[PDB]
Amino acid sequence: PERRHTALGLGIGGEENINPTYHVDKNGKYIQPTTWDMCYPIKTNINKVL
Amino acid sequence: GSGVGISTGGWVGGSYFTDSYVITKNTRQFLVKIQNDHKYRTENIIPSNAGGKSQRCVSTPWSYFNFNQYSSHFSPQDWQRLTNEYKRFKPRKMHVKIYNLQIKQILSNGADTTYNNDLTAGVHIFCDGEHAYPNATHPWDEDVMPELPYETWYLFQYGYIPVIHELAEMEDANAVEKAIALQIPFFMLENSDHEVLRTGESTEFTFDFDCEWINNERAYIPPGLMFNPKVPTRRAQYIRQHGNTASSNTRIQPYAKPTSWMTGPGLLSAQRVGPAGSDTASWMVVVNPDGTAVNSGMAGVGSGFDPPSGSLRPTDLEYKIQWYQTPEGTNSDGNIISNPPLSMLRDQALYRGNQTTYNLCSDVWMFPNQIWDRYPITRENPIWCKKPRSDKNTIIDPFDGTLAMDHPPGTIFIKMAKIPVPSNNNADSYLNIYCTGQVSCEIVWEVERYATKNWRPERRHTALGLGIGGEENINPTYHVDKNGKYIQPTTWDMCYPIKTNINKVL
Amino acid sequence: GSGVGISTGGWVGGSYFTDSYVITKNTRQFLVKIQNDHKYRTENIIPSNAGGKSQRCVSTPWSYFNFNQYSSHFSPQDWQRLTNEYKRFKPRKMHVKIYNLQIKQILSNGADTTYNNDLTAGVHIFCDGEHAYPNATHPWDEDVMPELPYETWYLFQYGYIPVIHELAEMEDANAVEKAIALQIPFFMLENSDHEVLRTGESTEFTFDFDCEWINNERAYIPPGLMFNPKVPTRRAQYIRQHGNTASSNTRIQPYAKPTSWMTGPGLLSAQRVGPAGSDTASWMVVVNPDGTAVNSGMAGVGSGFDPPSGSLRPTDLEYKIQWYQTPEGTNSDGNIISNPPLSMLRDQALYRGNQTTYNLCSDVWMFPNQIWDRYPITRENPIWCKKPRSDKNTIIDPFDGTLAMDHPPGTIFIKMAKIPVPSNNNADSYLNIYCTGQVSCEIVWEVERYATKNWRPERRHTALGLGIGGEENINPTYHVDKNGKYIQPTTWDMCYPIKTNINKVL
Amino acid sequence: EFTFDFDCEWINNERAYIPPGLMFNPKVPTRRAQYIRQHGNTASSNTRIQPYAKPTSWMTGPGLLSAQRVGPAGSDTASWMVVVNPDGTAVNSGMAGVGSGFDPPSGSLRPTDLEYKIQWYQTPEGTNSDGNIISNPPLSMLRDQALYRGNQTTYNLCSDVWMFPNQIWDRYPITRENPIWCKKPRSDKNTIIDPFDGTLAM
Amino acid sequence: PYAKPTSWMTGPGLLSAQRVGPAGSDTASWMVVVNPDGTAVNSGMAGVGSG
Repeated sequence: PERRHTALGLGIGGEENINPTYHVDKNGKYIQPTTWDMCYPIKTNINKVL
Repeated sequence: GSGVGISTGGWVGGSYFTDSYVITKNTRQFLVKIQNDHKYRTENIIPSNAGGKSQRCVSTPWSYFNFNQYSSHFSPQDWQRLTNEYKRFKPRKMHVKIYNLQIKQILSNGADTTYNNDLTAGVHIFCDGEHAYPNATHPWDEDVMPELPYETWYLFQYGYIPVIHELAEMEDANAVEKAIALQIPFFMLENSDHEVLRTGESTEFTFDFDCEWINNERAYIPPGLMFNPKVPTRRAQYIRQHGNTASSNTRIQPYAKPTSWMTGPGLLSAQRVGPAGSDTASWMVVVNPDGTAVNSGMAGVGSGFDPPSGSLRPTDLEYKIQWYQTPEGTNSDGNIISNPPLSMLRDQALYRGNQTTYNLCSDVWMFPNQIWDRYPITRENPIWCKKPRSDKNTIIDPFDGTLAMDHPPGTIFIKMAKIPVPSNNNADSYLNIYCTGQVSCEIVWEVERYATKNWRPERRHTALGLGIGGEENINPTYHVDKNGKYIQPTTWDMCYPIKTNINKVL
Repeated sequence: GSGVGISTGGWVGGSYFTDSYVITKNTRQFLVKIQNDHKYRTENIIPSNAGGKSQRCVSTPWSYFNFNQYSSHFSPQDWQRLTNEYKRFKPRKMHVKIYNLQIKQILSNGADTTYNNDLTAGVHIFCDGEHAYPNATHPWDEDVMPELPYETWYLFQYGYIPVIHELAEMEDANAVEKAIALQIPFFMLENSDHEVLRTGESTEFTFDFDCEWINNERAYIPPGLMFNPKVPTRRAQYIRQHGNTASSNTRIQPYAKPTSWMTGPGLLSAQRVGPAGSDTASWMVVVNPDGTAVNSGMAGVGSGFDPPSGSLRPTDLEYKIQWYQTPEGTNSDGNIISNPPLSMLRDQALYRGNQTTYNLCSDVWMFPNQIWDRYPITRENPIWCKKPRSDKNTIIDPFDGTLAMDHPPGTIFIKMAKIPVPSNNNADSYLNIYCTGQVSCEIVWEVERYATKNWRPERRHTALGLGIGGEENINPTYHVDKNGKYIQPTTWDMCYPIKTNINKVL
Repeated sequence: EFTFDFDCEWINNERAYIPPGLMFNPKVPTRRAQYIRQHGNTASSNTRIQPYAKPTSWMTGPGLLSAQRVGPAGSDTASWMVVVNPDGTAVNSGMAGVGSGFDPPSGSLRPTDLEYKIQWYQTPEGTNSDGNIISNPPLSMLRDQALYRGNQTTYNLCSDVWMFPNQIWDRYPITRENPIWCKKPRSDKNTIIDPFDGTLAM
Repeated sequence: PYAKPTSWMTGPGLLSAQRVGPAGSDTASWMVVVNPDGTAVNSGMAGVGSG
C-alpha cells in the first residue's frame, strides 16, 4: 500500500473545540488547518520508479 | 504447434483498473500429489476432548482448487485502490486456465529421492458446474490460492460429510437410526465425464456470477437521526404516572423526533460452552428428528452458529469475528479481531424502557422496518459462499460478509491418474507420481466510482496505518524480511476493511 | 517445423560497415541458475569497516541480461575501424533473441554430479520496456555480456535498494523514521504478464533508441584561441594601479585578443575521505530530510559523486576515472587510468588574477557561454545510463561518458521456473534445475563519415600502440596466451578512446 | 464572458522513494577503482569500489544556504537581496531600499532553520507565530538534498550549491494554500524556470 | 505589503578577479587555459591561457 491523504490527519478546533478542520463552528467561523500536512501537499502519496 | 517441448501458456499477472470495471490476473504454481492411496475411504473423526462431538468423513483421491478469498486476487496495492476509489464492486466473470503441466515419477531409494518425468502419464481434471456433488469449499478455510504470486499452491484433499454421525451410530437397536444409515449417499467423481491431460495439453473454464453488490460506502449518522432539529413536530407523547410524578401529555421536542426505523437483528443472549476441543458456540443448530437416543450432549448433534451478533454491538470477544493470519498462528498470537468500522448502520443496539431506565434487550429478532449494513470485509475475508438449496428461506446476508450464491464458481477437481504396476500376489501397487503446473485465474470485477457533495475530506486507507515487524523489526507490513518471510498485518485496520472511507447520505 | 529436436535459431556474428550505418551481430551462450532459493528476501548489507555505511537490498529469484558496454558489441578490429573512419555514431535499433534453450536437472549424489535434461521444464522471460520496476543495470558493473564471443555469460541476480537504510533504521522512537519505513515499496516481477518457454520455444525483443550522437572529432585549439593574430583589435583594457607601477589604459594586443567563451564546469575543491571499505568520494550527495537522528557520519546517508572534475584538469589521481580490466584485478594491478585525449575542449582550467599572479579556482560552476567535450569513451565504457525521472534538471552529460536516456533498452529478466516436489512435512523443496541457451544481440548503429580540408596527416589508432604480455610474454594485446587467457590492454591508450583521431574546425 | 487558454507544464504528484544516486544493484560488483591519497600515518591505497558503495553520476539540485536574514521586521528582511543600482545615484541608506530580496533561497536543499522555510498565515487575522503554517519535508528523496565536501578527514556541508550539470530535483510540493501560477518576466535571457514557491511560470 | 519577496534572481557574472601584469602581456581578470598534462609549466599562465 501507498500513503494517502486522510481526514484522520486533520485536527479539531473551534470555540468549543469540538469541530474538525475544514468545518464551521457555532459562530460561523471556518476551522483552518493548523499544520502543513492538514493542507494535503503533493509529491507524497504516489510512488514512482526513477 | 503443440508438443512436449512447447509451453501451453504463459504467466499472467496484475490488475487493470477502469471506471467501469477491474480485471485481476493471477497465476500460481500448484502441486498435485496422490491422495488417500487412490481410494475412497469413510472414516470416523472422533477426537478425545471434543465432548461427544464426532463426525464421519468420506475421503477421496481427488484434490481441488479454491479461489475464494480477496487476498488471493487483489494485492495490498490493488485492494487499497479499490476501497479508496470505488463505492461498489461485484465479481462478474471468472476465467481459469490450467496449463504447463509436469508429471514426474518419485523414485524413493532411501534418504535420497530422485525425480524423473514420465511423458505418457496423465492427470484428471473435473469441474463441477452444476453442483451435482457435495461442495468442496467452505468459507474461512486455509486451502485458498496463495496471496504471494511466487508461492507454491498445495492442493488439499477433497472430502465430504455424508451423514450426521451421532444419528447413524446405530448403537444397539433403533428403527430410525437404521433408516437414516441406509440412506447415506455416496459420491464418486468418476461417474462424471471429465478430462484427462498429458504434459502438452491444457484446459480452460469460464464462470459467470449472478451476484449482489458489495457496498463500500459509509453511513455517518443512524437512519433514526435524519431530521431537521429546528422544525417542530406535530406529534404528542404520553408519559404514564410512575412515582409521585404525575402523568403528562405533551408535544415531542424538536430535537427528540422519534424514528420510524429499527435495529437490525442479532442474538446476544447465549455464551460459548465447554472445552475448546469441543465445538463451542453460543447458539447451536441441531437436527435430531425423533427416535435416536440423546446419547451425549447436543454438541454432537449440532453445528453451531457464529457470529451470532449480526449488526448488534458485540458485548465481548466471544461475539467478534477473529481469525489467524497464518497457519502457524496459535493461542492468541497472530490473531486478528474484527473492530467497528465506525459506520452508524453497522453497530446497533436496542434498549427497553422499564419506566425508570433503559435495559439492553439481548435477542433482536427480525422485525419490520429494520436497516443494517453487511459485515465490513477485508482482504482476509472469503468472497462468496454456497447458498443451500431449499424451499423457504429468510433474507440472505451471511454474517461473515460473503456473497451467498445459488451457483458459486464451480469447484475444479484434479487427481493423479492411477498408474498400476504388476504384482505377483494381488495387491494395489500404484506407481508414485505427482504433477506440478500453472493455474491462472482472471476475474472481471464490475465497479462504480463515487461522487460526493461533501465539502470536507474523507477517511482513506493509508500505508501510515501499517505496522513494522520482522526478524530485525525494520520491515513494514506486507513486505518480506531477511528470511523471506512475509510480514502479516497485526491489526484489523491494517487489513483495510470496507464501509469506512466513502460517505453516503442516507 | 518445430519440436524438441529442432533448433530455434543459429549463431549470428560479425559487423557490417557502410557509410550510413553499422550493424553489430553478437551471439553468446548463457547460463541461468536458481537464485535466492526461489524467494524474495530483504537483507541488510552492513560491512564492518565501511564507517557507518549500510544498505538494505531486496534480493529476488530473477536474473537479467546486461548489454551495456562497448567491448561486448564491438571487436578491437571493429572498434578501431569505427573510431578511425567515422566522426559520429549513435545506437539506433537493438534486436535481441533468446533461443536454443536447454533446461537440465542437477542430480547431486556427492562429489559426483550428473545432469539430465527435462523437456517439460520451463523458464520465465520478462522484458520491462516501460520501466515499471527498479532498473536492474548500472554503468561500470561487471555483469555485462562477455567480450569474447566464445565465453559463457553467467547471469547476475537481480536486486534493488528499496529505501535509504540509515533513515529507516527507526532506532528508538522517531516519527519521520516510522513514516519513511511504512512507505517502502516492494516489487515482485510476477505481477507482470510475461512468457514461459520450454526447450523448443524462443523469444525476440526490439528496442528503439532516442539518443544524442557520440562525437569522435577532436579540437586542435581552444575556442578562445580562434582569431587572426595579425589583425589589430578595437578593444581597450585598463590596468589599475598596483605598486609603484601607475595605472594605464591601452589597446589590447593583436595576439592577446580576449575570448567570449568560458571553461566547462567542474569541482576540484574536495578530497576523498576515510578507509577504502567506506564509500569514499570527494563530494557526497545526501538525502536527510528532517527528523531522523544524525547517527553516524554522512557516509551512511549519502551516495557520493565522482568523477567530480568534469572538463577540468584532474589535479591528482583521485579525480581521474580508473577501473579494472578483469574481475581478478586488485590493488593497483591491472587498473587502467584515464588520460587526456589531447583535445583542447576536453581539458580546461580557470585562473583568477589577484593583480600579481593567477590562481587556479577549484570550483567552476555552470556559467553562461561555457563549452566543453564529453568524456572520451573507450570500448571499456558503458554505452548508456538511465536518466532519472524528475520535474527539473540541468544539462545532462554524465561525466562517465554514457548516453543518458529517458527509456534505455528495457532489461530482460529471466528465471528458472520453480518445480516443487512433494514433502511429508511442509517445507519448500524445489527441484534443482538450470537453463543454458543462446542469446543474440543485434544493434544497428547510425554513423557519419568525416571529410576534412586539412592538408597534413592525422592521428589514428594503430596496433603499434599495443603492448605484449602473457605467460611467456610473447603474445600481443587482445590475443590469447598458451593457457587460453586473453591479454588485456595495460594502458588507457590501448583501449582506443575517441575524440583523438579526427580534427574539427571549431 | 472571458476565455483563457493555458500553455503550461504539468504539476507532478508522484513521489521518489530513493535518491537518484541510490539506484543500483548492491550485489553486482563494479569495475571502477578509487584512489585514496596518503593522509596521516595511513598510507595511500588504490582499490576497487565496493558493490554497495557505487558512485552516482547525478548531483544535488541548486540552492543557497549561506546568508541570514537581517534587521528589524519592519524592514525588508531576506538572506539574499537582489538590487538594481546602475551607477551614479548616491548609496544613501542601506541596500534594503534598493533591493527586492529573494526567498525561499534554499530550493531543493534542506533548510537549516526556520528562516529558510516557506511559511504563511492561513487567515488575515494571523499574527506573531499564531495561525502560521510552516512547510515540512514531503519525505520525497528528490525534494530534500545536501552536498558535503570531503576535507580528507570528515565531510562538511557546502552552503552555496550553484547550478551544475547533471542535477536533479523536485519542485516545491504545493498545497491548496499555494498560488497556481506566476508571471514570467519578459526578457532576453533566463536560466531554467522553476519558481521556488511551486507556481507555474507562464 | 511593500516588502514582498521576489521569486526571481540576478543574472550571472564574476566580479572577484582583477587584471594582472604589464599591458604588453595578455591581461584579464579571468584566464581560461588548456594545459592537458605532461608539458612543463614553464612561464606564467598567460602563455597557456586566453582570458
